[PDB]
Amino acid sequence: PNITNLCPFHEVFNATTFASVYAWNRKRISNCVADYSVIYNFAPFFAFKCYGVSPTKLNDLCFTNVYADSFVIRGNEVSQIAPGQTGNIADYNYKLPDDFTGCVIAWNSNKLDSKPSGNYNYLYRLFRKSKLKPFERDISTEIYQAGNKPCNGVAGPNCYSPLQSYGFRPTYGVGHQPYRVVVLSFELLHAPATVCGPKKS
Amino acid sequence: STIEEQAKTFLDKFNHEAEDLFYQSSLASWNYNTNITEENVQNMNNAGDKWSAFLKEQSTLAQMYPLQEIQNLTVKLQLQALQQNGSSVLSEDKSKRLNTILNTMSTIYSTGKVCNPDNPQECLLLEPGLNEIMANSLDYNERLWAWESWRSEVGKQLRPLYEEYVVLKNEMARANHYEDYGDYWRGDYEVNGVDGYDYSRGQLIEDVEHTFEEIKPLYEHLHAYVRAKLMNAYPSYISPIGCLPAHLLGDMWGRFWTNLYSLTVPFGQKPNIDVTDAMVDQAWDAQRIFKEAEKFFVSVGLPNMTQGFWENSMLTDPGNVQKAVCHPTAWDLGKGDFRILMCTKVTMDDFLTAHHEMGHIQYDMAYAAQPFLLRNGANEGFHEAVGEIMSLSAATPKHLKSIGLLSPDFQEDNETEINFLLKQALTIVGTLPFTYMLEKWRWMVFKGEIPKDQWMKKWWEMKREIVGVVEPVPHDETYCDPASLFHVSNDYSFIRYYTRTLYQFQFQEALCQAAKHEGPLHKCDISNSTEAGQKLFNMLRLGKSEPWTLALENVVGAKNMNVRPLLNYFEPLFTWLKDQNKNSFVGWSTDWSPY
Ligand SMILES: *[C@@H]1O[C@H](CO)[C@@H](O[C@@H]2O[C@H](CO)[C@@H](O)[C@H](O)[C@H]2NC(C)=O)[C@H](O)[C@H]1NC(C)=O
Ligand SMILES: *[C@@H]1O[C@H](CO)[C@@H](O[C@@H]2O[C@H](CO)[C@@H](O)[C@H](O)[C@H]2NC(C)=O)[C@H](O)[C@H]1NC(C)=O
Ligand SMILES: *[C@@H]1O[C@H](CO)[C@@H](O)[C@H](O)[C@H]1NC(C)=O
Ligand SMILES: *[C@@H]1O[C@H](CO)[C@@H](O)[C@H](O)[C@H]1NC(C)=O
Ligand SMILES: *[C@@H]1O[C@H](CO)[C@@H](O)[C@H](O)[C@H]1NC(C)=O
Ligand SMILES: *[C@@H]1O[C@H](CO)[C@@H](O)[C@H](O)[C@H]1NC(C)=O
Ligand SMILES: *[C@@H]1O[C@H](CO)[C@@H](O)[C@H](O)[C@H]1NC(C)=O
Repeated sequence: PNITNLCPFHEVFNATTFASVYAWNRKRISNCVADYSVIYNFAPFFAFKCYGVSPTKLNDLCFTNVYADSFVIRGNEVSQIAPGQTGNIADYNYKLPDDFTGCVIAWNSNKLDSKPSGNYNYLYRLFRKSKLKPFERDISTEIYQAGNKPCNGVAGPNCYSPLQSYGFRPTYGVGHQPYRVVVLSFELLHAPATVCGPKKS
Repeated sequence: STIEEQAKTFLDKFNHEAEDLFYQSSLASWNYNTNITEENVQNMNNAGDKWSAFLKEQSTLAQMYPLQEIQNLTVKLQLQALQQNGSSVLSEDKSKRLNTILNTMSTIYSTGKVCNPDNPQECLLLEPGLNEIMANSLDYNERLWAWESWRSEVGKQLRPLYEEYVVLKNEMARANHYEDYGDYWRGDYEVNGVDGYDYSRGQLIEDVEHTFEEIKPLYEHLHAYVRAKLMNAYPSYISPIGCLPAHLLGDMWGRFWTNLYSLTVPFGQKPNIDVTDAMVDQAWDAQRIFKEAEKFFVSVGLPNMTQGFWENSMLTDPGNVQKAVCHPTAWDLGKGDFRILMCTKVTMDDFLTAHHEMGHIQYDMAYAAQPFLLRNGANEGFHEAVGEIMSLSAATPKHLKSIGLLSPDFQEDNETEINFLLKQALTIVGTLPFTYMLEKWRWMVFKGEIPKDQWMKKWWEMKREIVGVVEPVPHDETYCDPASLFHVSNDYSFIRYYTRTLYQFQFQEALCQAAKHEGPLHKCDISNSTEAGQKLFNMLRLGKSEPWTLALENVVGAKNMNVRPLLNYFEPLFTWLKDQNKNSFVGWSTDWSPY
């Protein structure tokens, strides 16, 4: 039958504004046709690591839900968006499970996320009491109490605000330039799988 | 919950905001240095002010973590670096007076104009003119007039300033739990808490003495040879048994002897190994000079240069309308940003200097992963040593024939080797007794071993006894003869040059035995040897995280300064100098026999 109602990948990999890694954006994708070829031809990618499925078989597979997680991190941390990794981003901002079935896609975004005075609108969580569970988000701005005395809400000695800014500038080194990351997570449930690829005649 | 975890979290916060503010400060300093305009001046001042403010408040917050209960060495090292109170430990009046004294010493040294009597319509400054006369002229009385006049004027105007300076710096050091300012300066080499690799502040003086005692025969032979040649240059003024006259050393102070190659040449008929002509014939622009340096560094195994290095560095003078500082400088802005500010021209020199500064940038790149306060050399000597080894390896006849600057039919006979080693000796072995003497005088005047009214008498005596250089006329305490040098008038440590000189040849032997070199050390090249680049990179990546003794053990297999590589480097020149000093008298007398 006619191919219509393609999945909105042109709204995930091409938004005018991405999200901070602490408040990472999640879009559920269901009841549409998954044309991953647009994802393929959308920019040169610094990493297209796929964990659990092969990059080609995707179109001929049909999944129940597809989760697209979008955020901005620094280049050095792109290695942390993988199963089994540690760091500030993996432990306190975005965690993938050890049996993750999906792909991680990252690309450079100097022309969109770097300013010369410094882009101070991209934040990351530096201080957290415990490590994050997989696919969890913390938006709390609670003053991290690193000492023994209670902080009482006001920032002060041994009391640090947990969200630190990614001061992106265009003259930074490759490891510190802003990178936009989209994580595609495929899940199958007992429900009928409604995200499959195109058919031909 | 414990003190160590609070220190770790505080250091994480400090590292994040330090890298951001330091990057803004370094970018403003770069914008002033590449574009001298008043708005760039005020931007650099505001960024530097915000950085010094940050490092002040953060040091105040950093001193609430005592060091005796922190067991991790990296956290301990970062907190030791951060908790230093500097000049803030004094009262506000004394601190303001100290900064006023330092500023006025800087302005007297920078704007010191000394000229000829009876011709006062215009006068001559030190940097444009005095270096020329003291480095090129062959007239005894002219050099005497310039030397005596500059030391007389600058010493009379700087002696009470130095008199207050020593007292204020001694109070600063003693309030900072140091014995004296000399101990404060020797604290850069101090290693505490690591078993086997421990190094004390006080051990440096005897290590320097123990190396200099083995430096002394070679230096004595070199001194005798130089003396004989200068006797050919100046017939009656210099004595065979005495020291060299002070204003005949080729510099204003006698720091380098490299200006005496013309007078003291072993074989004047033989040419040098200057390859400037081959670069100008083949049209080697600055870009290709840095590309050849990059090819050498990737040949030895180190990383390529970043994209931002090629995009952001200013490797050529921009023009007349836009003014820039012409000093060759390697910049580690941070945030992965590495740049070289160099007004490159086409010369053999600028080529070697490009190798030197790219060695600096490779050192800065290897240690980048380290925390912010440990992104430095393991001591003050390593950073320049790792650039000077590249300058050593790139200047060899093998490397010049490898890259096509030198003809493949070039004959390396022993005479051009003697010539090269003597130029290197005048630059390297000549500066060692001056450096050791100057630092030892500064150490004793900070320690109080030298009485206040005995400064000049002690200094000149040591110059006669150590350097083998005699004063032209006696100087009383109205003069401040050490303070005529840039480093001592502007509060800079001076033992870094001695340590760098020894570390240079130690690193060179380690890399050359790593690269399987089968000849003399001065002919060695580390090009295409990846085991030598790996051996060096094992020390470069550490930064300041490990003790400098451990980094030295990583490269040379020894944990202390050794003088054997330096004397092994100058071994054929040592045999040659022994051969041609048979008729002459090696050694000097402390009597005033020349003058
Ligand atoms: C740096 O200066 C501060 C301020 O004077 C020092 O802090 C004081 O240290 C003394 C000695 O232990 C204490 O009695 C004071 O109570 C401290 N005052 C404060 C406000 O902390 C600090 O010890 C100095 N540190 C160094 C390394 O010199
Ligand atoms: C290091 O290795 C390079 C590459 O093998 C050498 O460069 C070659 O040198 C030979 C000498 O006869 C030439 O015939 C080749 O054309 C050169 N190749 C390239 C790609 O330049 C180089 O000589 C070696 N040694 C040093 C000291 O650099
Ligand atoms: C993708 O982004 C570019 C950036 O300007 C834009 O020109 C283009 O229209 C976008 N495409 C889609 C399908 O949104
Ligand atoms: C140097 O500063 C002037 C100040 O007006 C500016 O116009 C010029 O663009 C600057 N040059 C560079 C290379 O930034
Ligand atoms: C010191 O702390 C760092 C992290 O800050 C850690 O990687 C290192 O292993 C620690 N060293 C020791 C000896 O515990
Ligand atoms: C970077 O280094 C690799 C080998 O380490 C080399 O193949 C590559 O050509 C270098 N890059 C450039 C731009 O020359
Ligand atoms: C150079 O080598 C020749 C050949 O043996 C020798 O006669 C001459 O004395 C040597 N000269 C020097 C300065 O070593």
